[PDB]
Amino acid sequence: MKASGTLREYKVVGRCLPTPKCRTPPLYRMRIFAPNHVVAKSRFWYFVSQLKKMKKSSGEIVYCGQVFEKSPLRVKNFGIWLRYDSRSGTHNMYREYRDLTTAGAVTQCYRDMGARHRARAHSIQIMKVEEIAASKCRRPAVKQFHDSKIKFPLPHRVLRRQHKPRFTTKRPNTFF
Amino acid sequence: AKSKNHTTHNQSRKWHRNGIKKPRSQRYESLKGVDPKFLRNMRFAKKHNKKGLKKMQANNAKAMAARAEAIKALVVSRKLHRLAYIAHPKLGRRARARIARGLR
Amino acid sequence: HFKEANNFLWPFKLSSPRGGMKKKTTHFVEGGDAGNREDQINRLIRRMN
Amino acid sequence: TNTKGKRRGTRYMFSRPFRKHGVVPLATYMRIYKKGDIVDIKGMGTVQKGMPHKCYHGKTGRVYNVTQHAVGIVVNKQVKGKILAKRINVRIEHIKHSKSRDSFLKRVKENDQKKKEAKEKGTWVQLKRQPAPPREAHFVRTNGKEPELLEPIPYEFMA
Amino acid sequence: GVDIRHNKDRKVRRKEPKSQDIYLRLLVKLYRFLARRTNSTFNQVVLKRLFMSRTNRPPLSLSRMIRKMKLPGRENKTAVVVGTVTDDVRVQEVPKLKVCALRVTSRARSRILKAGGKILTFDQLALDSPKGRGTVLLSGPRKGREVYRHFGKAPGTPHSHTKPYVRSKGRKFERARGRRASRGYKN
RNA sequence: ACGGACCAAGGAGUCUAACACGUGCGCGAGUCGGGGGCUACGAAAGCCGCCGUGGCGCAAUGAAGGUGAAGGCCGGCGGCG
RNA sequence: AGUAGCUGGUUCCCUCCAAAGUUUCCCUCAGGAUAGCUGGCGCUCUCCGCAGUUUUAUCCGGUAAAGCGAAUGAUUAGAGG
RNA sequence: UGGAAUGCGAGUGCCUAGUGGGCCACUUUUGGUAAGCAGAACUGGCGCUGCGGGAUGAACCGAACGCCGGGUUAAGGCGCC
RNA sequence: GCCGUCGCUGGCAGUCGGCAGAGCGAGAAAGAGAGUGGCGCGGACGCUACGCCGCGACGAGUAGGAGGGCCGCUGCGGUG
RNA sequence: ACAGAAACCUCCCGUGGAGCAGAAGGGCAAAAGCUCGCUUGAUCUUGAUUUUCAGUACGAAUACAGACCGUGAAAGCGGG
RNA sequence: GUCUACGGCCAUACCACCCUGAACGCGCCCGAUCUCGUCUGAUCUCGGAAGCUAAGCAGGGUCGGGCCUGGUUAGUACUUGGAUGGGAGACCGCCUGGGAAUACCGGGUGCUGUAGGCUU
Ligand SMILES: [Mg+2]
Ligand SMILES: [Mg+2]
Ligand SMILES: [Mg+2]
Ligand SMILES: [Mg+2]
Ligand SMILES: [Mg+2]
Ligand SMILES: [Mg+2]
Ligand SMILES: [Mg+2]
Ligand SMILES: [Mg+2]
Ligand SMILES: [Mg+2]
Ligand SMILES: [Mg+2]
Ligand SMILES: [Mg+2]
Ligand SMILES: [Mg+2]
Ligand SMILES: [Mg+2]
Ligand SMILES: [Mg+2]
Ligand SMILES: [Mg+2]
Ligand SMILES: [Mg+2]
Ligand SMILES: [Mg+2]
Ligand SMILES: [Mg+2]
Ligand SMILES: [Mg+2]
Ligand SMILES: [Mg+2]
Ligand SMILES: [Mg+2]
Ligand SMILES: [Mg+2]
Ligand SMILES: [Mg+2]
Ligand SMILES: [Mg+2]
Ligand SMILES: [Mg+2]
Ligand SMILES: [Mg+2]
Ligand SMILES: [Mg+2]
Ligand SMILES: [Mg+2]
Ligand SMILES: [Mg+2]
Ligand SMILES: [Mg+2]
Ligand SMILES: [Mg+2]
Repeated sequence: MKASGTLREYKVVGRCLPTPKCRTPPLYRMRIFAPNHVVAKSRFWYFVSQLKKMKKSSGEIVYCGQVFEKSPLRVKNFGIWLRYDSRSGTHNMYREYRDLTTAGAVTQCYRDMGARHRARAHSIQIMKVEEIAASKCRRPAVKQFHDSKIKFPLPHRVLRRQHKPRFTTKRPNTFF
Repeated sequence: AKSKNHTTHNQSRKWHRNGIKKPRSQRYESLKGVDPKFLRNMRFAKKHNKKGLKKMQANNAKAMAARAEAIKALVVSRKLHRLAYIAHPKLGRRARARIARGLR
Repeated sequence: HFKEANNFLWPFKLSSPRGGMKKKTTHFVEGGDAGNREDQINRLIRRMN
Repeated sequence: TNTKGKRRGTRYMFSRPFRKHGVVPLATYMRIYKKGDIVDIKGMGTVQKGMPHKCYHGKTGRVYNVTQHAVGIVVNKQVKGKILAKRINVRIEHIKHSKSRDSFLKRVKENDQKKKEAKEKGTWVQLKRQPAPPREAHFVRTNGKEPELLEPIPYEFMA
Repeated sequence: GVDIRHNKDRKVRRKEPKSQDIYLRLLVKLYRFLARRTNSTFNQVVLKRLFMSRTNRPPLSLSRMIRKMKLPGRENKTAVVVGTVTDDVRVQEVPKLKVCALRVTSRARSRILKAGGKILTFDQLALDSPKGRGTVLLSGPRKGREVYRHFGKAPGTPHSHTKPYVRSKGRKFERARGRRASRGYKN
């Protein structure tokens, strides 16, 4: 899987193909984060196969649909439990993020895992994603934004319109 | 000096240029190699086949008469279906005339 | 008579995809182009037809 | 290089299966082989007479001659870019009736029966086989049970 | 690029006679028209055999024409050969025949005519049988040539009855080793 | 890696014989006069026919002596039964 | 004009198809014959057959893996008799 | 009811040149400390082949080539060259 | 768009004219059939059939093969 | 009993852990081994086939067919 | 329920030990004149019919060994095809498909053909 663009959260439900032994095999559900639904079903079959004696040939997808963020206008803290392969082992991490959507938080995890650990998306398994209250967060990067009277300036604002104009008479001012 | 020893590299590429053809099949396969004692009798069987020629004629004619005797004693949408009928060059030949007569 | 009507049609000569590809050398589920992309073929057909 | 020995490389091919040595069951000799029969060749190391050559082990051919003990088999053999129809004389210990056609002969009679029956009922019944089609639409009942949520398990060094 | 082979694109077949004969080419002009403008497959077959080479147009003997024109249901049919009708001295009686040929040998002409038969040319066949109706198209033996005795499995292989190429025939000419078990081997 | 400073002219699959197959022409169970003879180009061409000797083909096979290329039915008799 | 399985050279254009360095035999290893791979000539049909593919049945196999409180072979430690 | 899918016109015969030093890569693999080393299997290449990309390069990646116009792409790229 | 190759073994002899009558490309076999009873004098080009015309696909090439040259050189029979 | 690690006799267990000329692999238990009895299929003969393979030769081998035989009560088996 | 003769598949049938076997069978068994063979009538062969299920044999049993068959092992190990994936390598992950074997746990313990008996 390529963690392309902003991921979506998919609810994938699958089961073993019914057989005379078991005419109604049990139903399984997973939370999948993927770029599109085609990738979402593919990853499902990759995960259930690791937990059950099942695979695409001997099973079917019963429901694939996007789970929509339920409070897209409310800031939340997300705890993420993931495992990943490094160059020389596997590890379990717990990570935290602040975001408005749970799929946005998961995307941050992939970019972050790529930035800080050079971990490609194909080597990352998001085990669990929870919304966490400010009092249960652990990472100081997230906790410093739990301040009702938070304030801070924007020092040294760099000129981003550096080629409009490309040549000017006045030098830029970085203080605002 | 020393040289290469053996390879079949490039060989299946050559074999398939004119296809790996299966052996030709004819409905009559030669009796070469069959048991000599069995073949000796099969030739004697073929040699005297003409002895029973008259009996076969009698039986064949008798069977034909019986075979003939028994035989002689024995013997999408309504709109789209209507339209497909009219558009038929033969069947709709008169239906088309009715529309032409009606139109004038 | 899908077999007859479909053999009747000459293979469609489609143009290069306008707007590019992702990676023709890998599967669609890898962020590439090969394989089964399901209904997503229609987006590809729009850009090549 | 290798030797051109007749039985080179048949250490396992011609040996007898595990705990299946000894006497040859006599139903091996009671099978009836006629001209035109399809038979699978499988050399048996217990009998060293009428042994098929290793290249014919695992091939299937047609019987063209029957003697007191052996049969003549027309079996195809690929040699480089050509396939030759080879005639081998094999003792009947090293062959067995092929089932490859029995599924076909079963279908013919079923086909011939159905074709005849449907005709006198003035109906059309499928006779040709078909590849397995895509599965058709159906409902899956939850029975008021939420599907069990599955999650990947944490890594554990079970070394 | 298209994945295709080109070795078989060009078909090896005659579209015309290699012969520069102007009378043969006038008959090809005739049967090119008849084959094109009539639905008669007989015209197409004759047009094709006018292009054919000398060895693909074997001569038809008189005895063999009589045999094939004597099978039941072939009375009053014109025998047609795109080739030469040769005389056969082994025949005693010639029936009344109607034949069309490219050439009929001098002695075959006297015998056919003397029996009350008619000898046509292919320009006369067209006027009499434009579509080839009521005809019996006949061919000479194509493998009736000395070369075909030399073709097949090489003479020095098992069950090969091919004829070898020997400058002379006799006891001293390719009969010792490989042809009798007493000298090395036979196969 | 070897030949090549430059220009011109010359410069290398031929002819005879034998064979095989393909093609074209003539005649055709035949065919061929090539050797010989007759009657400026012309040493050509024309002709021979009781000049076809002769070659090849039309018969194979065997070391050879040699042999050398469809049958059936009807009626009658003799023998066996 | 000695022979050379060896070095050097081998002369106009366009168009179409398009290789092999492999098999067997050779006083064979810088070479040949041989099969394969190529080209050309066609011809016999056509407008059923075939296939460097899958499918469905049905056989074949002893590698990967595994096993050694299963045979053969190798091998460590204690324990109870 | 020409009895699975899909695709495709097939069969057949003569004559035949060059070749018979190869080499490289994924995977498998023998010897060797290893080698741009020697030796095999499979497929694909280079050899015989240009073209876009890898600055440069037989084999890598993309893609194979009549002479052109317009459009769009692949692999690769977009500070300046 | 143009060139060539291959395929359709495609089409054209119907230029059938005042002794006239112009068509046979169209989804779906076979006749623009034949009969017997109930004023003007007119109408382009074509067809070296080895010619001319249409439609579709295709085009790398050493060694090597084959075709076509209204490519080129010298001489001989004819012809200009 | 002499007799012992090992002589010969007896009972019991024994799937081959022996033997089958030889290298190894396969095969084999009222046998393919061991011991006896009788014998010369290790004989005469034409083709087909397999292996190496070019689908050539040789060598070796496989099914038969025709004679003569051996053996066995016989079915059969045997032309090394 | 079951046996005898001849079998097919050839342990679900084997091996060890224990219990029970009605009738008919099969046996053990009793002899050596004859046929036949032995150092030995033990075996083999032959003639029998006093005794006995003791044994063979049949059925059953054993938290039995084996064998047969499932589960777990395990969607693991391995593997077809893919990438200008990772990593200095060794190797590993992912994509597309196929997919094992121990230990460990459960269940089972001959079926059957022809002919001929016994078993109210
Ligand atoms: Mg070499
Ligand atoms: Mg654009
Ligand atoms: Mg690639
Ligand atoms: Mg092209
Ligand atoms: Mg080409
Ligand atoms: Mg040099
Ligand atoms: Mg120099
Ligand atoms: Mg000739
Ligand atoms: Mg002169
Ligand atoms: Mg000299
Ligand atoms: Mg040399
Ligand atoms: Mg070609
Ligand atoms: Mg020598
Ligand atoms: Mg050299
Ligand atoms: Mg092996
Ligand atoms: Mg292993
Ligand atoms: Mg190498
Ligand atoms: Mg070269
Ligand atoms: Mg090439
Ligand atoms: Mg290239
Ligand atoms: Mg570089
Ligand atoms: Mg362009
Ligand atoms: Mg650049
Ligand atoms: Mg070209
Ligand atoms: Mg014995
Ligand atoms: Mg015999
Ligand atoms: Mg009792
Ligand atoms: Mg006694
Ligand atoms: Mg008891
Ligand atoms: Mg047990
Ligand atoms: Mg029982």
